[PDB]
Amino acid sequence: QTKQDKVLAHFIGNSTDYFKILDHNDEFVLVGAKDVIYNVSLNGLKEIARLEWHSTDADRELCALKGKHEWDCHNYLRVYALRPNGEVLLCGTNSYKPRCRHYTPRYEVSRDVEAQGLCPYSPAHNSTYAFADGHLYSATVADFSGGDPLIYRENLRTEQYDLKQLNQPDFVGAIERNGYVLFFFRELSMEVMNFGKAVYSRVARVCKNDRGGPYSHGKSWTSFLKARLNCSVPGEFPFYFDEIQAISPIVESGSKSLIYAVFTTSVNAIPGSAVCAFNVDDILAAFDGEFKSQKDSQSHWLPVEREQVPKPRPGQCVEDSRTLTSIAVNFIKNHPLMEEAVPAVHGRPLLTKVNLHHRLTAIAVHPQVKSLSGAYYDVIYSGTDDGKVTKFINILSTHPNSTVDRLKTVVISEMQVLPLGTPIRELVISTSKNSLVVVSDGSLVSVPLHHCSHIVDCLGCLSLQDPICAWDLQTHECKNLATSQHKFGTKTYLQSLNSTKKAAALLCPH
Amino acid sequence: NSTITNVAAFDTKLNHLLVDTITGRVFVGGVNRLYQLSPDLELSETVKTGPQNDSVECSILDCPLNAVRSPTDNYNKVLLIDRATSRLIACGSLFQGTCTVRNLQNVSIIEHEVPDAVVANDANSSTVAFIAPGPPQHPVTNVMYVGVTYTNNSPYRSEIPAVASRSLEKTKMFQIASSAVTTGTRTFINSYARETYFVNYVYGFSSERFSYFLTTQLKHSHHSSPKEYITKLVRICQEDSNYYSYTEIPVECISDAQGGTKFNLVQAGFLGKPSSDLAQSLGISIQDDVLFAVFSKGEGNTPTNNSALCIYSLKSIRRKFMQNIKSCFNGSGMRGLDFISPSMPCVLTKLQTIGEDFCGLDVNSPLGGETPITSVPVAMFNTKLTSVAATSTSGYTVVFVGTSDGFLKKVVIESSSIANEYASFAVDLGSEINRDMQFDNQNLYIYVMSKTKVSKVKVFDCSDYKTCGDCLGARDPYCGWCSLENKCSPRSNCQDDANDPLYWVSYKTGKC
Ligand SMILES: *[C@@H]1O[C@H](CO)[C@@H](O[C@@H]2O[C@H](CO)[C@@H](O[C@@H]3O[C@H](CO[C@H]4O[C@H](CO)[C@@H](O)[C@H](O)[C@@H]4O)[C@@H](O)[C@H](O[C@H]4O[C@H](CO)[C@@H](O)[C@H](O)[C@@H]4O)[C@@H]3O)[C@H](O)[C@H]2NC(C)=O)[C@H](O)[C@H]1NC(C)=O
Ligand SMILES: *[C@@H]1O[C@H](CO)[C@@H](O[C@@H]2O[C@H](CO)[C@@H](O[C@@H]3O[C@H](CO[C@H]4O[C@H](CO)[C@@H](O)[C@H](O)[C@@H]4O)[C@@H](O)[C@H](O[C@H]4O[C@H](CO)[C@@H](O)[C@H](O)[C@@H]4O)[C@@H]3O)[C@H](O)[C@H]2NC(C)=O)[C@H](O)[C@H]1NC(C)=O
Ligand SMILES: *[C@@H]1O[C@H](CO)[C@@H](O)[C@H](O)[C@H]1NC(C)=O
Ligand SMILES: *[C@@H]1O[C@H](CO)[C@@H](O)[C@H](O)[C@H]1NC(C)=O
Ligand SMILES: *[C@@H]1O[C@H](CO)[C@@H](O)[C@H](O)[C@H]1NC(C)=O
Ligand SMILES: *[C@@H]1O[C@H](CO)[C@@H](O)[C@H](O)[C@H]1NC(C)=O
Repeated sequence: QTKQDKVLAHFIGNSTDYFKILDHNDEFVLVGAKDVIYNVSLNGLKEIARLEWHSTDADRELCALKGKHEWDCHNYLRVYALRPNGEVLLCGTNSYKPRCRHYTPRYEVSRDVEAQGLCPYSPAHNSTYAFADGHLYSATVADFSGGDPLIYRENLRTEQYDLKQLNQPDFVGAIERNGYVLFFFRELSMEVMNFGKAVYSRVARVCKNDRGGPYSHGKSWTSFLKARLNCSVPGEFPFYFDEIQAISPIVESGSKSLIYAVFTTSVNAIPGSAVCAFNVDDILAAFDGEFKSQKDSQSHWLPVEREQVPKPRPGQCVEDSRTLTSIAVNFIKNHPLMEEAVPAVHGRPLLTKVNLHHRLTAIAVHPQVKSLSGAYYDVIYSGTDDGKVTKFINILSTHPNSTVDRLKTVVISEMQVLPLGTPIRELVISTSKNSLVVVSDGSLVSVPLHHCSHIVDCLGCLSLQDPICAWDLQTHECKNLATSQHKFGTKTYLQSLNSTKKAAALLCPH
Repeated sequence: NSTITNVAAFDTKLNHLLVDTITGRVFVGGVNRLYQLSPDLELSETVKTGPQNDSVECSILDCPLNAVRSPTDNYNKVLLIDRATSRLIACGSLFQGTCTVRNLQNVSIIEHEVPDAVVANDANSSTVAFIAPGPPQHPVTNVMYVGVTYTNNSPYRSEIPAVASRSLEKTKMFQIASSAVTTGTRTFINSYARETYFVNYVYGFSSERFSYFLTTQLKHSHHSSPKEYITKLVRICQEDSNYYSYTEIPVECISDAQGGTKFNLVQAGFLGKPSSDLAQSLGISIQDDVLFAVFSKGEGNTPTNNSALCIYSLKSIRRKFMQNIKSCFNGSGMRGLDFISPSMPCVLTKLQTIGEDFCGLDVNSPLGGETPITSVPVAMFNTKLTSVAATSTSGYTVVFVGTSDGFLKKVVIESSSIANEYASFAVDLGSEINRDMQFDNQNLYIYVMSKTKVSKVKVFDCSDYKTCGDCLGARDPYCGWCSLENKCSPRSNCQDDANDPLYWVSYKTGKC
């Protein structure tokens, strides 16, 4: 059915633990697991260091006492941050009793304290965080029962049990940007007056210089705003992928900053996955438009009347948010949702997989791979829930078959990396080692980022349609253009990306 | 009248009444006023608390544009005494529900003025406050448990909790006693139910390491069901500094008459001790507590003239709370209290020793019980009952009941099944008797407060029964008849020097 990929290294643990990439460089990666955290070299996926932290027997008997199982009552490490002083911030679920520690140098415990609101209770990939400018921004639950979602920083949280700010969310990522912190998640829909247990995906925002409102507002955000993400197929017959699954770090594709995301359809719907990309400027620009009106007993009204917006627009970052008015802070706490939806790049998904057997689950991008013609293409890697990795680019052929520009998906390879059933949780790219680290629940596998060296046939080199591999005609070797040097006026190298895959093969003589 | 001893008529409408348990001084809180009196209702001090310029749209510090402060009345909502530190607490309706701290010897003196919004700023929205042990420290410091109805007249009203513990420390006066990031000594009603689902707090009391609130409220938060009003009982462990133990069970006072009769609306409550005979019926010791409450059948939220008197022992209240808690922790049903946060299913738990003292955990924390504590009333009435008080100075428990028409009735409770009126007379005709109705320190006089007056009523008077058929005919449990002397009087007043044991005879044990 599917060709297996050439596995370079692997790092295996049990299936019982649950790996979460907590930090990644091109040289090293940190993996939080059941009772330890690993410092792993990307050179050979070899363990370099370890820090074990087990829940006390009394704390994990309390967990099983309150209705949990053995596999739930462990100390799943889920937050890491290197503090600016050389200190190490390390938090774990601690059998549904989350704790945070301060390791100082090897390491020795220097502080231990409760972590409610700073670190999830459950090892599920429900939460996220961002250690931005020496401050931990956390998005998780603060209660054992999981019904109090919040976004917490030092002395600032969202409104407890306020469903207009957060209605049963699942966080997928958090990005630092330009004095804001963006949170990506899927949420329950109460925005529309006729909501019926629908799930929509949001991007949220808080100012980093937020200090709370005046008087009683001093413990709550004065800048929390969210917008819906639009990953739909346009046309007369729209098709929406409303449940966001994974995001990527910000990717610098030329002059545009982009965030790539994986979306899927809801349960009991036509099963399907998609990949979309959103400009960082489009995300921020949505927070400058109208606000969406709150629910009333009439439920027949436009977005917020623009006469109710205060003179200093809510959401902007003021130097002292404690100087705002009760009118202004109460407004933004009752209108946290923007009216406009963040549009997608090219206005459509970059890849779609509808009514297939598998679903997409993770995303990673190798930006700005210069092709043979000198065009820059982002190479997109998306893993499936059955252990495959799809590689592809997008070509924007200008007027190839109609007057409106047509976007096309060029699939480079879709190979099996993990055993046939195992879900791919995350992806980490090392452009240096030309390696792609695939992360499952209990393993890390590395595969080649680009397969130019492996192929030896002319048909294969052109049918691959990788923007970085091209067939030489002086040398019979299919070569990697990152290390090679073409000169634009030589018929030596051969590459075909815009055509079909069979048409690329016809370029091969004999 | 000889049964009524002193009568004090006041110039304003009166709201609350308390008696100092050791000095017997009387404190009366009213509209725009605040009075202090001696145990004989002689006026000592009077304090003018209003009117002042105030708008409901404005706080003390800021007044939004196009809104103007206007002179408004100051309804007294809380009246309390702190015993550890001699100081009186009085809260008014103005300025978003502000409390003042006044000296106990002289109420005219203000010792501490707080700006914190603590109490309902409405004139008719309930507010219940009592002082009892609590956090931050282990139970050596007392706190103020407050329950406030959402007046729905200001944006500043969302800031005020519905049930909360509040500190009595001079440094942190009236702040929430213990508060952290995700939890504290506080319960709010959610943004979606806050303006529609109101809670009426009737009575508050502390008993055996738990704080209690007697409430009337809608049975359901969602609009899926027709509006039914029920009486609930709100509880919190006093060691609990997280309100993990916030729990509610409904309270049913059910009657046989007209097929099914439910007295759903409670009007007043009183916590007191039983008598030798009554304690045997309830299966409790004489030192145990009994809750006395008067319920009225209500057309919607309005009480009708069809009331009943119901008693509840706190052993059966604690065993009913335990019954609802045990059931949730066994995985059955839904957690309840959907008006705090959306109601999630009860979790199955390995808990093996949930008892009457259960003090709460992270799991199944805000629990709403559906199994009610049920009682059959010992008496029913053709008028709306508005107060209740119980004394067992005699060998029997006598319950004092106030009427919305101004009548005082006495009921003697011999069992959980048998009780009947033996006295009934008007104290202030045409004037509803206030809920705050308290006894003297010896339980010899009872203070009955109507709209504008307070009456010191003698609990019993056996001397006015001349002949003996009148003494035993009055069927007064306080009154017997000495054989030798021609006096009607209690047992202690006769002299057992007579050889016959029939020297003092009761109204049902013998014939005169
Ligand atoms: C996972 O495990 C790996 C391997 O154990 C860790 O990688 C090592 O991390 C340590 C700590 O950061 C590194 O030590 C630091 O090296 C810096 C550079 O060293 C090179 O360059 C200098 C000259 O510039 C040469 O002399 C040297 O031989 C190296 O060639 C130093 O600049 C650092 O010193 C500074 O910082 C310390 C700490 O604050 C100060 O006390 C010093 O005074 C000075 O200011 C420091 O010595 C080490 O080099 C890393 N090794 C490798 C192979 O990369 C990972 O850190 C670990 N994972 C995580 C998340 O920590
Ligand atoms: C996710 O992203 C997609 C694509 O970016 C959005 O799809 C767009 O949806 C909007 C509205 O839902 C569409 O705009 C609508 O066009 C209708 C007809 O357009 C034709 O007619 C105009 C006339 O000038 C032509 O110029 C045009 O080329 C088309 O031929 C209008 O009827 C719509 O109503 C509005 O305008 C009319 C006319 O002025 C008014 O009478 C109405 O009251 C109203 O103001 C509107 O203009 C747009 O075409 C869609 N694009 C695509 C590519 O499909 C999704 O809506 C978005 N999803 C979310 C949730 O944000
Ligand atoms: C405010 O109080 C003043 C007394 O100082 C009074 O004259 C005035 O009428 C009040 N304000 C309004 C709007 O009535
Ligand atoms: C009580 O306080 C008032 C106001 O301070 C004062 O006028 C009075 O003299 C004080 N003492 C008595 C006994 O009234
Ligand atoms: C408050 O209650 C009294 C007596 O029931 C009534 O006269 C008055 O109108 C009520 N006020 C409001 C604002 O409902
Ligand atoms: C109920 O009884 C009181 C007597 O105190 C009276 O004021 C009221 O009008 C009565 N209501 C009805 C409906 O009989």
